[PDB]
Amino acid sequence: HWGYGKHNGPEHWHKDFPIAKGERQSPVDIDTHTAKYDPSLKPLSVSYDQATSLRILNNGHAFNVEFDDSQDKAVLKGGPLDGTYRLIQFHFHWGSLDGQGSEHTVDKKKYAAELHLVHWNTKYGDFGKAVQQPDGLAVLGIFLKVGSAKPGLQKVVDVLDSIKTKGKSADFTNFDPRGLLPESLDYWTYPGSLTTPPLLECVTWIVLKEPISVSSEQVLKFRKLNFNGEGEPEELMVDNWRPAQPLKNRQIKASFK
Ligand SMILES: O=C(O)Cc1cccc([N+](=O)[O-])c1
Ligand code: NI
Ligand code: NI
Repeated sequence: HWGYGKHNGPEHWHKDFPIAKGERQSPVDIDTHTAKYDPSLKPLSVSYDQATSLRILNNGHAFNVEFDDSQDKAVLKGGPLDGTYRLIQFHFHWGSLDGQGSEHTVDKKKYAAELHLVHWNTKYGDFGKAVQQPDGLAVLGIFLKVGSAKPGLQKVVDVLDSIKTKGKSADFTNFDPRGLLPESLDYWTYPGSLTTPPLLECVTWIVLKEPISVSSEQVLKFRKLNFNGEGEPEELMVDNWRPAQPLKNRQIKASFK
């Protein structure tokens, strides 16, 4: 019964999941000076025109916006990837304060939040099988800084009062995730893991260099969510980020000079 506290947070997870101390754990600090520009990188293709959002769920640690992943409707390809990766869900990690919240860091800088668009490799047939493979997932990570509002985020923010507590869901159709992307698709990439239990080492991370801007008010609404279930003491859903882990024997590659 894991979480983000003193008693059950990141620093305890290894007792249940020894892979927490593995060779390709996420997130990491991105040392921009040491990331090497890679000309082998094929261009990134984000094809979200046919996306079909279905539902938004408070899963007790975050909220997930879920997609129909039963066809190639929203796919990621190119970049460092071989083959086609289908969007299953997106979620965020965020802080109690604007000065922290991201999982990845950039030259030790923490952003207020980080958006994760999770895709699985269609060669494995479904998500569950894909997470058992070293190349099973591709996660597109986007930093959030506080400034101007992100118009394309407001629909997500406004429904959060309907899923305040763990296990609540709401219909969430017709949401266009294109409205959450920055202008540039320049990126860093490296091999890593999921950042909650079970910490599986199945992710090709693709972290965009350009953050999106959200308003103070938008992020405040994230912080009104609850980790707890209804009828349990209230514990605000904040600081649901794992800190940076050792890079070990990995290289971070840059798609840009
Ligand atoms: O890495 C995370 O944010 C945690 C996590 C946990 C379970 C599934 C996830 N997913 O990527 O579908 C992500
Ligand atoms: Ni548990
Ligand atoms: Ni995540």
